[PDB]
Amino acid sequence: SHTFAAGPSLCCVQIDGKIIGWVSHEQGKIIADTLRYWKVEGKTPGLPIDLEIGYVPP
Amino acid sequence: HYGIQIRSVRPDQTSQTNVLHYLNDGQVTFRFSWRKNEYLVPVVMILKALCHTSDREIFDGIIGNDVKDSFLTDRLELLLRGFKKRYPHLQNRTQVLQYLGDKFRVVFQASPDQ
Amino acid sequence: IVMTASAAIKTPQMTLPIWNDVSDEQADTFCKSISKVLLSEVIDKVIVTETTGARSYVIHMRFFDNNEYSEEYDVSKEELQNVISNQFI
Amino acid sequence: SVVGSLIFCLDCGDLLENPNAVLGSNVECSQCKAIYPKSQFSNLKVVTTTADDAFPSSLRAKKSVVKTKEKCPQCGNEEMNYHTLQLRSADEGATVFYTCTSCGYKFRTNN
Amino acid sequence: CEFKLELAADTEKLLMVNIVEEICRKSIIRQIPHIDRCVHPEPENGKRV
Ligand SMILES: [Zn+2]
Ligand SMILES: [Zn+2]
Repeated sequence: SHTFAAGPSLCCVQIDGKIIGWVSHEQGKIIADTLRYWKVEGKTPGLPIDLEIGYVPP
Repeated sequence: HYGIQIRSVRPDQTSQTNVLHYLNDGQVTFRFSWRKNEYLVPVVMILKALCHTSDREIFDGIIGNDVKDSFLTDRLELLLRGFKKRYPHLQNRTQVLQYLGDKFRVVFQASPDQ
Repeated sequence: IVMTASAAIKTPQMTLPIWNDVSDEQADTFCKSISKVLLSEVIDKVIVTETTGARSYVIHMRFFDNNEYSEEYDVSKEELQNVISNQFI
Repeated sequence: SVVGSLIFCLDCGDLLENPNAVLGSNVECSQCKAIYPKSQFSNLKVVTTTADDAFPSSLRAKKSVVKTKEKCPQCGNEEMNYHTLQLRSADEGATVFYTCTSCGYKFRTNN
Repeated sequence: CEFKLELAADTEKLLMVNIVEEICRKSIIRQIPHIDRCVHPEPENGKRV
């Protein structure tokens, strides 16, 4: 809602085809490694093991 | 030969593709198919029909902080001025959306009440 | 060959018999004089510059160094000027 | 509001007209219909270098290439399978997840 | 090689790089007609080819 961002210089975070937000290429790999670490360690109550997290690096 | 293509599915698991084409003139084209024939719409007609937009907010949604990228700025000159050239009317959202309903009324099998 | 008998052949060639007099050095500087040289093959980059408000353009086509393409394509400095003068524009 | 070769309104953000196709001394918007004078719109300069790969040649290809242990305490093993992984942010240290093969004991390391 | 190129103010925007690139690939410095390349291969079966 308040991002002012576009283009390949960022990585666009999308869930099921809608923009959730925008974050850096370096941070967008860091926040894609927790989303695998917390989906496998089934203690976070919002992340299923069924989830597919596709990080396309720059 | 360029273009982009999404296959959007509905929550009842029924699909609808929305192919965007790139024209060598500089403008782009939204393509869909309601029945077994295809239909072509310029996307600025749809960018101004989805929500109440400015014309810098169409610019700021493609151009991020890379204003100095003069490839993108020249191709977006031709996209937004081609909408003003071909459609000198249709200035706000409620007027673009009546043009889009007048052209797709007999093909979408609309009702006389709407 | 057989089925279509195409005069618009896909990849035509032509075999040329080198004489015994001309050596391998006189034959490969010879094939640089037959093979075509595009203007695209000599340009490093082209920097246009448009200032409007009469729409102006500053077409600045930057080549490689003269020691680099007069060896590679056997194109002289003055012959490259005549292509821009009489053919490119 | 002047970016590149295009000018916008300062009220509704609508793309203004090209000042070299309007009657003189005034550029007018189409929605707010604000008054922008044709002055102080002086340098609409835009440079566009070519596509950097637009001209394939045998010469362009030449200038590109001529440029020139852990000691696991459970049973004792030095070859121990590890994998560093930065979890939450770049502020903290990278967690090194250790996994043995001679015994199979696993542990991690903050620092 | 730099050359100025003016136009009228009535005209709208041309790209003028996709134009120049397509013209630079069609302009020829030197060409024998209907021949695009001439290769000196290795001598197959004695004769010089
Ligand atoms: Zn305005
Ligand atoms: Zn061990």
